[PDB]
Amino acid sequence: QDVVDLDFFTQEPLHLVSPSFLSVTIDANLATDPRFLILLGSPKLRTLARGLSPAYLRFGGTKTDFLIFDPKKE
Amino acid sequence: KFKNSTYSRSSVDVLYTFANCSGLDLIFGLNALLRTADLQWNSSNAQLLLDYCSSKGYNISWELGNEPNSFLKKADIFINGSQLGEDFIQLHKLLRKSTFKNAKLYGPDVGQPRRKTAKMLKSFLKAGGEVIDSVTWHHYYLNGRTATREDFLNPDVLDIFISSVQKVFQVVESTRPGKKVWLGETSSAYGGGAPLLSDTFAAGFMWLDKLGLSARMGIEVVMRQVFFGAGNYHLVDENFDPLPDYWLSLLFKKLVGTKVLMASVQGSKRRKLRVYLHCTNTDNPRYKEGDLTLYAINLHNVTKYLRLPYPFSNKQVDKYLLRPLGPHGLLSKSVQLNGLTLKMVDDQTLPPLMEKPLRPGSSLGLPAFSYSFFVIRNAKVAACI
Ligand SMILES: CC(=O)N[C@H]1[C@@H](O[C@H]2[C@H](O)[C@@H](O)[C@H](Oc3ccc([N+](=O)[O-])cc3)O[C@@H]2C(=O)O)O[C@H](CO)[C@@H](O[C@@H]2O[C@H](C(=O)O)[C@@H](O[C@H]3O[C@H](CO)[C@@H](O)[C@H](O)[C@H]3NC(C)=O)[C@H](O)[C@H]2O)[C@@H]1O
Ligand SMILES: *[C@@H]1O[C@H](CO)[C@@H](O)[C@H](O)[C@H]1NC(C)=O
Ligand SMILES: *[C@@H]1O[C@H](CO)[C@@H](O)[C@H](O)[C@H]1NC(C)=O
Ligand SMILES: *[C@@H]1O[C@H](CO)[C@@H](O)[C@H](O)[C@H]1NC(C)=O
Ligand SMILES: *[C@@H]1O[C@H](CO)[C@@H](O)[C@H](O)[C@H]1NC(C)=O
Ligand SMILES: [Cl-]
Ligand SMILES: [Cl-]
Ligand SMILES: [Cl-]
Ligand SMILES: [Cl-]
Repeated sequence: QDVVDLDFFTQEPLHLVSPSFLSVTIDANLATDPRFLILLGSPKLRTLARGLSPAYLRFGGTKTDFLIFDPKKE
Repeated sequence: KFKNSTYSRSSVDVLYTFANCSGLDLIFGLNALLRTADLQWNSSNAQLLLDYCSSKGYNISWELGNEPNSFLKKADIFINGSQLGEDFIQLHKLLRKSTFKNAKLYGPDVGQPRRKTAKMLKSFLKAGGEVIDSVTWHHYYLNGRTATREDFLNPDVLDIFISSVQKVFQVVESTRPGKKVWLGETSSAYGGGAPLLSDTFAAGFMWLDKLGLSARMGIEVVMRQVFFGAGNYHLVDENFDPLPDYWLSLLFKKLVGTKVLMASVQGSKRRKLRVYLHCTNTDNPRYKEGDLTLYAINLHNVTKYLRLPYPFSNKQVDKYLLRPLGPHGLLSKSVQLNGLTLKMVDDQTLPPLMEKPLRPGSSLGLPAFSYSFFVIRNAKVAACI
């Protein structure tokens, strides 16, 4: 048969995860895309991102260590 | 291969407003390869950014470096873990002098704990561990270029994640006992993902299992590579349409609580039927304090029927079963919840996530190659109140 019995431990929490346990990234690479403003300004995209709140958005990746802030750039 | 690029205040603003407008908390990774003559971190560029972000009122958390374990390969510079820890101390001093003096700092964003990485992580934590708020490391199961369909369905592949997690905790417990451990960047497969796999229903076994194990084993936050962008492990495609992993992620967010419990299967093969149990998310308006959320993966090629233990056997259960929309089966980019295709109502509106109430006392049906959440209503679990 294909019937299976589950056992549950429910006496106490074994761990506590963050409310932001399921979080997401944007790769540093994306800041090299000429359309970065259009992309992250997307209302459709922001609606989808709001669905996963609360969460961290981590901006990083290999390009983290190949990106330099330039306050003169436009 | 890797050349330096610049980014502007505009870019910083685009990123922050995206996070802020979306109710997300931005973590920004700083460039760790800016170095003085004697291999100390040169903080001058980061100081520029910190000042600018301070000036706009941006509440941001920080990292420094990505996979420092492979700096020698990427840029012919070797930074040992001791030095990196000192670099983090110097960043922490800059943050303490800034407008957000309590800003958080995470690192070192090492890869999975192979010998040399584990060594770098240990020496890093000895040196710089006092100043980080959480330890971050990264994980991918496979190279996207070679990964197979079978790999995405293989419990032996899924199980490798367990020893990575144990090894990271071994390092952390030997150096900074109790420091929180985060998966800082993680997905199915690197090289941008496995073509035709990482963006499909089949990707969900790896994603849900990783979440389940991470929660079970003590990882506090898991950061999915990637919400949106290049490759195909994205949650949201090039047309701003959600992929199956987005919908799985949304359901997880809505149903699964912060308090982690345990489930296991009697007879105890514990390979192809994978089960996880948390208290139900109390933010969900449908449910109440005490309720349980079970989630389960069936990697068998036949349906399995799960029986709940006493005292939960006769409770009302709400089923949230995900299956692919045809004709592409597990390689589909569309998913159904309890037989209803998941799709946006419009550009501003997520659809409702409609449960299927089961007959009280019934066994929980889990089709072949599927995953499901089950909310046990009126469970009245004291641990969850
Ligand atoms: C979202 C994003 O931009 N992702 C990038 C980025 O992903 C990498 C992360 O930044 C890293 O932190 C992480 O690092 C590691 C390190 C070690 C391990 N490990 O287990 O030992 C794992 C992970 O790796 C991430 C990763 O996914 O590898 O950077 C990678 C590497 O540059 C990007 O991968 C590229 O993706 C391209 C793509 O657009 O899909 C892909 O491009 C080729 O194929 C496409 C087909 O669609 C063509 O259109 C392109 O023209 C073609 N050629 C070129 C030159 O682009 C490319 O092969 C792949 O390297 C990833 O997208
Ligand atoms: C990146 O920038 C630093 C300092 O500006 C420099 O030392 C390094 O050689 C640059 N790397 C590449 C790959 O151009
Ligand atoms: C740090 O980098 C900048 C280059 O942008 C340079 O002008 C400065 O002198 C460097 N500091 C040290 C201590 O090398
Ligand atoms: C680590 O790196 C620094 C900078 O190169 C060096 O001075 C120091 O001796 C190194 N430490 C170890 C333990 O090798
Ligand atoms: C399940 O797989 C086995 C062989 O690995 C096969 O013989 C059996 O017929 C399969 N069942 C289904 C329903 O596909
Ligand atoms: Cl918006
Ligand atoms: Cl890795
Ligand atoms: Cl090292
Ligand atoms: Cl089997």
